[PDB]
Amino acid sequence: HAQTFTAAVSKTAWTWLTSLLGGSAVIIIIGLVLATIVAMYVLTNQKHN
Amino acid sequence: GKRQRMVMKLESDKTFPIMLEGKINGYACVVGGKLFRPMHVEGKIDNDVLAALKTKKASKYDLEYADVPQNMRADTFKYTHEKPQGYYSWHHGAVQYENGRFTVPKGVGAKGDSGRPILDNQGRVVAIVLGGVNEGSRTALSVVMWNEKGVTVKYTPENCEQW
Repeated sequence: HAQTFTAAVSKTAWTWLTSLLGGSAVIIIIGLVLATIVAMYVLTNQKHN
Repeated sequence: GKRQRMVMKLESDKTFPIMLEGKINGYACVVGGKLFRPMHVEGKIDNDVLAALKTKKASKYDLEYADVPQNMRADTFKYTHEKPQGYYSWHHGAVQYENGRFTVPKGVGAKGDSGRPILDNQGRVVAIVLGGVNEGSRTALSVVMWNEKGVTVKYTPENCEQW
């Protein structure tokens, strides 16, 4: 038979790679959304000037 | 005439200059138990009590602030947020408050008069002078002020020069 790249990844290790590779992206996009909401809240609170 | 005398009587003990090898480049403000002092004015505090402290920084709002001890909180300036449009008292005379903007007539304004608070007819600080920009005949100020909610708003016109 043929040696396919990523042929023997054994689904548990797919779960470990997907956790360690996706949770970091989830945390960084919720950090960026939180930064945008904080910037809009500053511009709202400074509006009363 | 008498307005400058009232400014000198109100800002006599509470206003301390900033020294830099004998040069007066700025003025701090003692109000509400807080010591306001800008970033670009660098030097030593002439007062001995206020110099031996640690000032928390805010580079976006261009302010260093500290905690005045309890034995000096009664001898501070007053502060308020209720301001109408019209005229206010300043160290070199009068200042106009129109459309939420502070304007000063020309002739005055150099490097060194940064940090002077703006007073009213009662004796309360409404703004703190940080910078200025020359607009035609009548210059505009880049200052900070407060509001009813309690958010320090920094107003800055276009292409200002720091004093």
